Amino acid sequence: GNFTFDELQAKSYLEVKGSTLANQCPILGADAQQGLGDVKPGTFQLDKFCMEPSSFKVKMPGSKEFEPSTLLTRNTYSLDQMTGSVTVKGDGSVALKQQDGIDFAPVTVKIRGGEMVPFMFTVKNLNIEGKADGLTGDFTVPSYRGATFMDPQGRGAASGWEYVKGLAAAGAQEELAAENVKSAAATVGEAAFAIASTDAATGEIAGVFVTRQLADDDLGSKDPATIEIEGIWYGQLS
Amino acid sequence: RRMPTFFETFPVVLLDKDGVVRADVPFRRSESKYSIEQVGVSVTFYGGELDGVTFSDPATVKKYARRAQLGEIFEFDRATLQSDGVFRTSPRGWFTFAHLCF
Amino acid sequence: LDLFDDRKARQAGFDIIYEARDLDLPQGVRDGLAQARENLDVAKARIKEAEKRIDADLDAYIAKAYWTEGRNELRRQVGTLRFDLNAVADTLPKAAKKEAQAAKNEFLAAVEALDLQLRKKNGDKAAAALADTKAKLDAVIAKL
Amino acid sequence: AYGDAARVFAGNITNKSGFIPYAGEGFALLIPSKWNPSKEQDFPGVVLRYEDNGDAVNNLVVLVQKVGKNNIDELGSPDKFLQDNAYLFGESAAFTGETLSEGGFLPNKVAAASVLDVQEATDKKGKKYYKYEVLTRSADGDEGGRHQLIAATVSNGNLYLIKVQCGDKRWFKGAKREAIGAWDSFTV
Amino acid sequence: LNPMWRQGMFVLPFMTRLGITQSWGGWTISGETASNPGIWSYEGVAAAHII
Amino acid sequence: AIFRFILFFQGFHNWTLNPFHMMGVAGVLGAALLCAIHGATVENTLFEDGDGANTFRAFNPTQAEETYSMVTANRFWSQIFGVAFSNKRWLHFFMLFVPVTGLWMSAIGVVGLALNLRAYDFVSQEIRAAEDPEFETFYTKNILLNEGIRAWMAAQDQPHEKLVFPEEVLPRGNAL
Amino acid sequence: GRDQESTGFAWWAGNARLINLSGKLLGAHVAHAGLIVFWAGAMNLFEVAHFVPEKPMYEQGLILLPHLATLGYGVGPGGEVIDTYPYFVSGVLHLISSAVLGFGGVYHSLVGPETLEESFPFFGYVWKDKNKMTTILGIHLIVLGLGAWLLVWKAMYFGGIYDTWAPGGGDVRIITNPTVSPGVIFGYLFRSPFGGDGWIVSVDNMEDVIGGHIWIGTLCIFGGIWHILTKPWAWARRAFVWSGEAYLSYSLGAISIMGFTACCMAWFNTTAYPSEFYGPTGPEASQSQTFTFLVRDQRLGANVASAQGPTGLGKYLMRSPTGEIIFGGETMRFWDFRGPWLEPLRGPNGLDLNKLKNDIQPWQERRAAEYMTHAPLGSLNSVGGVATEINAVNYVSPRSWLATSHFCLGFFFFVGHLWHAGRARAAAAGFEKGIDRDNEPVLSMRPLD
Amino acid sequence: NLNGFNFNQSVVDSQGRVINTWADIINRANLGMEVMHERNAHNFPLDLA
Ligand SMILES: CCCCCCCCCCCCCCCCCC(=O)OC[C@H](CO[C@@H]1O[C@H](CO[C@H]2O[C@H](CO)[C@H](O)[C@H](O)[C@H]2O)[C@H](O)[C@H](O)[C@H]1O)OC(=O)CCCCCCCCCCCCCCCCC
Ligand code: CLA
Ligand code: CLA
Ligand SMILES: CCCCCCCCCCCCCCCC(=O)OC[C@H](COP(=O)(O)OC[C@@H](O)CO)OC(=O)CCCCCCCCCCCCCCC
Ligand SMILES: CC1=C(/C=C/C(C)=C/C=C/C(C)=C/C=C/C=C(C)/C=C/C=C(C)/C=C/C2=C(C)CCCC2(C)C)C(C)(C)CCC1
Ligand SMILES: CC1=C(/C=C/C(C)=C/C=C/C(C)=C/C=C/C=C(C)/C=C/C=C(C)/C=C/C2=C(C)CCCC2(C)C)C(C)(C)CCC1
Ligand code: OEX
Ligand SMILES: [Cl-]
Repeated sequence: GNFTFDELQAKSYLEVKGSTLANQCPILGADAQQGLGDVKPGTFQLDKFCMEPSSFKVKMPGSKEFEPSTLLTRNTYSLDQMTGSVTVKGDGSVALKQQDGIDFAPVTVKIRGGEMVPFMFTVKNLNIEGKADGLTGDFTVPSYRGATFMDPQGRGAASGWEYVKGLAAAGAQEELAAENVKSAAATVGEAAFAIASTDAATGEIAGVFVTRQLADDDLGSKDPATIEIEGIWYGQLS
Repeated sequence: RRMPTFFETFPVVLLDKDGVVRADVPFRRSESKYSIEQVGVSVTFYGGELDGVTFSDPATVKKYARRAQLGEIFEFDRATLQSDGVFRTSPRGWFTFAHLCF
Repeated sequence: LDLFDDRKARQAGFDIIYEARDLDLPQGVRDGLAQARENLDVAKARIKEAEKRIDADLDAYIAKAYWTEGRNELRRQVGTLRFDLNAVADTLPKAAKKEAQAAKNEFLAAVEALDLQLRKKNGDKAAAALADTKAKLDAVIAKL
Repeated sequence: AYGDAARVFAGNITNKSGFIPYAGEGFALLIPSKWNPSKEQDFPGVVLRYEDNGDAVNNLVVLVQKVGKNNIDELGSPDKFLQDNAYLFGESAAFTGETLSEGGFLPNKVAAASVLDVQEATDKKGKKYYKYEVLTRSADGDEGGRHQLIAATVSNGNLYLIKVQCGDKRWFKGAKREAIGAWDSFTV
Repeated sequence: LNPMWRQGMFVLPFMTRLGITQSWGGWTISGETASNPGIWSYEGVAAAHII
Repeated sequence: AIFRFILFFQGFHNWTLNPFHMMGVAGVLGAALLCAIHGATVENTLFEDGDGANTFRAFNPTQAEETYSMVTANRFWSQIFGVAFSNKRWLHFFMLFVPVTGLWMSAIGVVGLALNLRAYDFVSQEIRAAEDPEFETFYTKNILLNEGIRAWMAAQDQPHEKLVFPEEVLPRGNAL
Repeated sequence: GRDQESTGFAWWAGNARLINLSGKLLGAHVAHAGLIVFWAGAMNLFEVAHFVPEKPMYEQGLILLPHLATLGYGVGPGGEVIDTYPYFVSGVLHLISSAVLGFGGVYHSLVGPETLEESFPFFGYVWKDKNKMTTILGIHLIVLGLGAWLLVWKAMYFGGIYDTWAPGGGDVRIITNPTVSPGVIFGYLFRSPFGGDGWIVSVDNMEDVIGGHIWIGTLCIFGGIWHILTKPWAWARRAFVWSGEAYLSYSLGAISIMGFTACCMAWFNTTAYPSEFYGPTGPEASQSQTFTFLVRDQRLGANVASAQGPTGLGKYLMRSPTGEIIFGGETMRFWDFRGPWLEPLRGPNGLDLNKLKNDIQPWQERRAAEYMTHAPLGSLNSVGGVATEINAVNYVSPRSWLATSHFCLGFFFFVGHLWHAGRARAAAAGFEKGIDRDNEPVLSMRPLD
Repeated sequence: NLNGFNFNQSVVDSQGRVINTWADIINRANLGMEVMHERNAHNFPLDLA
């Protein structure tokens, strides 16, 4: 980060263009009270909610420990401009729900062995609740590829060949029955958010997040891996 | 509709006795008007190994309609010689090719 | 397929993109210049909305030092202001339209100065130019 | 031999309206002059079908179906009539699965139809008509949607229906004129 | 259970004996993850010999 | 009509992937290269047989001495390219030999293609792409292009087959 | 005239017979200038007589009229042609001046002095006299600087020039504060030619154009004065070939570079080449198509921000490789586009979701639709659309014509520069007519390995 | 984007019907190889790039 919302809005597009400052989340000023702060209990409208990751770890199927990864797709992995609702109770319990906005970004990383691991970074339909220092929840992870995506041999779920066009002699291809079927089914993930600062003067919040989800499976043709994503987040309450 | 000699791959369409299309295996399954699932086509075998056996599962019906393009459906042993699955040519073709070049 | 009721989309402006691409229609109809001249109510409403938006939003943006937002606002909805002013002033007698043209030219020079100051990021100069622009816009509106 | 001289130095074009009139069994319409006859019968009761030379997506079809009612209103409300005849836009029967990665589509749906306009009107003779205007979109985005124009009526105990299809890509490039002309000329 | 010597490697143990354990592919002869392999990896040494 | 013939040969036979056609195109392009390079080299190593800037008039067909410097041409092309001709007879025989061999190889390829003996596919690549839905090369893209060409040209190019194809069986990409 | 008997140059190379004839060369140059002015005037008259007001300028195949529109002549707010008389005036003036120039060239080429080195010493010259050539170069540099200043005066005092970025729509503005900052001027000149940077083609406001023209006028005048008062130094005498053909080759290379730059500017620029008079550019059409499809699908009740495409990247909005919010699809390569109708919806970090969800204007939508349908695609017989379309539309973009023609001209003049530089270097050395049989240079060198 | 000659639907009979030509067969082949050049890189109907 290292820039606030006002500082970001004080620039020009030609000054931000190319500097990778559009892939970052704003931080709060010195007026931000620590913890939950002085927020009046109630339900607020969430706006400008963004999450900037700071590390990716991959646990290959068959391993019990996460591993570091190297990003391959440059600065395209920040979710931003999401909108929703935030409710604060008198005790301190808070509930966060995400409705719209850019809440998904495909990401590809490489691991120690040299295997590229695509995954679908998203917090779509986020539903978390808990205290200020911890918010456990879940989200839905849509398929990496759509139903109309066609594989290199022209096989797709809702459009494409249902078999292998090249192997004409093999009438049924019972050996290839596994790869001829495509399913774009969705899955779910888990999240654990936290709140570190809050400014009731302008209705701004910030904290950290840790999420766990699954990598892609090439439309049901692979065993997905588990990926842990951690970083910071920011949002505005109004 | 039987697959002509020219085509390496041919679409699967089903015609009635008047030559009008009635069913096919669609490439774009978002909207379909002659889909086998819609029409409800079934296959029955007369004579041979599968005499008297009727298949109504759409996947099996599609699989058998795919092999009807090649002509008479047969049973092959693709394990003795590890056949890859692409058609070859006969001594007729080899002789003709070699002697034209010569 | 599955039916959806979207009959109210046309009342929301669904045919604007299809009419703008109709090569049979004249260019004035495609660009919307013919409709505004035929119906001056649209021009008057656009002028009033542009004036109100200029006042409130320019004050807010210059106060908080939002230069990009201020310039975009100056050319987002106000983008038809010159054409609307010309159309309104073309329906006036010779002397009245001459005075309106002079006032409009002065106002446009004021807006140009305000945009230059917003680009150069001078808060006090931009505020003074904005006050002058508001005065000139009020004068030209009263002239029409 | 024929003996007919060539039309040298002729300043008149035989046909320039872009439409060719057609006289059928109980109906008449103006078919676009650049469309060729087709041998496909996708819906029950097809008695006429024409498709464009350039793109086969643009086509029209006329259905004459047998019903008991002698009036179109007895088949239900225009909304109910359109709901009953929803097979005219096709069905996603071949796609059997669940998905959540479509652009602006309901879950497990790869196609949708937007009813842009409905209308009920009577001709000069005095026969009621049901006019529809739909835009069906696909998951992949074929041609940016398809425009369907439907005009249905009942005469002598039979239902007469016409559906004119035109891809959006051709629709906004100037081919909407032929489709609208064929749709508006349907007389029974 | 699948060490260097079970795969019939001849020159790789001789490279490893003198202190080369990392590769440009990200892996390490001990099963860990490579940290800045540098010029002197297995591939680097092979390329140096070719040059 | 010849353009349609060429496109048909691409769509149905994969004629671009035939080694005999590759030899033919290599021969044709090499013949053009040889023609241009020989013309330029002869014209830029001439001898000063006149006083006018128009050098076309300093020649006589019945003369004995050659009109250009073979030694200078050989040295130039030896220092520029690495190899050069030192025999005029060998030069001109090579000029004759290249396009004739290219065209003969192309003819043998077309003779082979007459019986649908086309080098159409690589079986290993097809099997790998079938087993692994992530493997893609330019060869598979060319295969898909050929399939599209065949499917969309078959109906009109061959009226005798009476192919009626519903719009939903023709292969097609997303939004295009 | 002359003949091959006393010159040695054939009829197909006959213009080389007047290399050392100053009067005839001057006559030929004056006649050619008259021809250029004649074409300008005649083409302007032809284009002004075939112009209808119901269609935009770029839809009628005009290339000279948009040049006068950008100077603020006969145009109004929004980019609508209002008056036509100034175009007629310009064409008539050009035609009559061409008549005068043609008479002068014919006189100087037919009956004028053949070699003006004895009767007119001021105008006489020798190709090998460096001082005289440098003096002539300085005089013409002063003239060009005066022309640049004349362009500058138009945008300041004589009504101004059309500004497509003016607040409240494009209109003929007056440039009061040109950018004369050395850092700004040097930034355009020494910029990379690749994407994003764009070299000098990326100039995005009229203030920079006017400031650069002030700079170039001052530089040209100062350089002309410098060359009139000086002569080439030793390091310059040691590096160049001093002959008429050599000077011609230098000029040919310079103008080939100029032609390539003009082609690129016509294809890519939007400030000096407003889309109101030239039509949309390449990227502009794709951005407009994505914008209008987003608007239409949003009107049908869809979530554009969260919509996912077949590949899983985003149907309408995706993220640029540096982080900016851009359009989705194949138009992800054109995210460097910046146009007057799209900038108001763009925030500091790219496109603004709320702005394009609640504050999209009908004029913006109309501009997007018009630039989508009039894409710069066509055929040689002027058939609009992609190569797999039908014969329905007779349209080819004015940007395509200028770009293609000027690329062809630039390449051919580069080839001409190569030819003439080689010939000049050979002829000055003295072996342009062939090798000497008596003394062949190669025979005196040691054989290679 | 200054393509070659486009003689598509050029020959038209007296009543307006289109008479095909070798150019139209070439157009059919082009349409075949156009919709399959990039199967998933397009979201909108026009390939303006
Ligand atoms: C000093 C010596 C040179 C030093 C540097 C040499 C580097 C060499 C690197 C190796 C590769 C070769 C060169 C590649 C050039 C690629 C040019 C390019 O991608 O683009 C060219 C650029 C265009 O830049 C574009 O500029 C655009 C301008 O932006 C803005 O433009 C307007 C501004 O108002 C609009 O607002 C618009 O919306 C907005 O985008 C965008 O930025 C684009 O992204 C950007 O690509 O043009 C320009 O730089 C202007 C013209 C440049 C020269 C001519 C190019 C064409 C001819 C090639 C050579 C000759 C070939 C024929 C002879 C062959 C035999 C010898
Ligand atoms: C761009 C135009 C152009 C121009 C301006 C010139 C100019 C010139 N040429 Mg070149 N030339 C050109 C193209 C051009 N040429 C081309 C394309 C070729 C290849 C065919 C040649 C080949 C060539 C040769 C072979 C020779 C020249 C020579 C000459 C020069 C002598 C003139 C003369 O003796 O002719 C006398 C000709 C005539 C009496 C005919 C008169 C017709 C007039 C000039 C027509 C213009 C009139 C116009 C319709 C009305 C204008 C009047 C006004 C009031 C409007 C002259 C400076 C000569 C030279 O080298 O001089 C030393 C010569 O030997 N030229
Ligand atoms: C019309 C075009 C023009 C032409 C053809 C010439 C031609 C010539 N110039 Mg002149 N000159 C011009 C305009 C022109 N000049 C202008 C406008 C100025 C004012 C700056 C000068 C000032 C000038 C000086 C000070 C000198 C010459 C010299 C020379 C000769 C050397 C050739 C050369 O450039 O070396 C080949 C080129 C190079 C080695 C590299 C040059 C490219 C520069 C460094 C690029 C960067 C530009 C520079 C930093 C300027 C600032 C940028 C701008 C934004 C302010 C040659 C006769 C020399 C001489 O003989 O004088 C008698 C010399 O010393 N010229
Ligand atoms: C810094 C240099 C930059 C350019 C470097 C160019 C390097 C290429 C030089 C190739 C020379 C080979 C000549 C063999 C044969 C040889 O020794 O040539 C030498 C031969 C000798 O001619 P003579 O007149 O002496 O022959 C007398 C007669 O009696 C022969 O029977 O001259 C030629 O035929 C010239 C034609 C060269 C034709 C080149 C063919 C193209 C190369 C193929 C590239 C394949 C690449 C595969 C990569 C996987
Ligand atoms: C020397 C020479 C040459 C050349 C020449 C030349 C290049 C010339 C030019 C010339 C020129 C360049 C001329 C011009 C002229 C012009 C004129 C004579 C004009 C006139 C005009 C008028 C008469 C107008 C009228 C009008 C008006 C006023 C208004 C509107 C209408 C009108 C248009 C009617 C040659 C090649 C043969 C070769 C040999 C030598
Ligand atoms: C107006 C304007 C502007 C401005 C501009 C300017 C100011 C420019 C300048 C320019 C310049 C200032 C240029 C320059 C150039 C140069 C060159 C291009 C050079 C070249 C050289 C050469 C080629 C050389 C060679 C050689 C060598 C190397 C060696 C020895 C020999 C010789 C000498 C030959 C701007 C953009 C702002 C904006 C728009 C408008
Ligand atoms: O990348 Mn290679 O190909 Ca020239 O078009 Mn648009 O982009 Mn894609 O599609 Mn078609
Ligand atoms: Cl796209």
